[PDB]
Amino acid sequence: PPSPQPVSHKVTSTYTSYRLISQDIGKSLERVSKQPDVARETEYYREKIGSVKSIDDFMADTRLYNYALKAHGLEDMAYAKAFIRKVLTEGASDKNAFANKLSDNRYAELAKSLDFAGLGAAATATEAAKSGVIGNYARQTLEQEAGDDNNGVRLALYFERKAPTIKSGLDFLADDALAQVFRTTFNLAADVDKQAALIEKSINIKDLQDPEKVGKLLERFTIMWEMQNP
Repeated sequence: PPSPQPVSHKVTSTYTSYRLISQDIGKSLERVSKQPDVARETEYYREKIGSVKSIDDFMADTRLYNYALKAHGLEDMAYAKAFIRKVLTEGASDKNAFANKLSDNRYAELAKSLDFAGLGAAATATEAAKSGVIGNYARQTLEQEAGDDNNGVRLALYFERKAPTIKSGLDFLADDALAQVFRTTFNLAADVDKQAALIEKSINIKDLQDPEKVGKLLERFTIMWEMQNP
């Protein structure tokens, strides 16, 4: 019974597309960063974030708040203001922190990027808080921009991105998009608790740290998908 959480409210062709982006990632992310919307918002965030010294200061700014979440993909749970605050309030360093007892590990993510809980007024003065977030909002936009077209692709890039972060079968099922890129690559509906075990023996969780083996893995995925989904 893992503490509940605000659920979303507000032919080879796939491998092809993926590869296209993944390759010249620099030009993609760079082109995106130029999009009028990403630009304007990215600007405001780069100039205001360093001024936030407290969770209050943070919550009190909708613009920055919406930015931080969209970048952590929790853009549809933004309405859970009371939830986002608690997650931040307890931080994500302590094993017992509220966010660490959740199942969707993307809350801990946010709390790691904005550690007012562990850093205090210093939290806003790190790479993870400014450069870090600014960069994910970019990847985020770029990904959902592709997903609008080929969801399989979106999953592709998202996995290539959140690849290393995984170190346990648990870390895997810990993200709908990540588990999805597995339940498909091994064609599967599985809702049991020890699926993780099945994964750790059905694959070496220690190898997914290799920016090489990772690709070949997706290789099977991007094509496994182009079939299960035309």
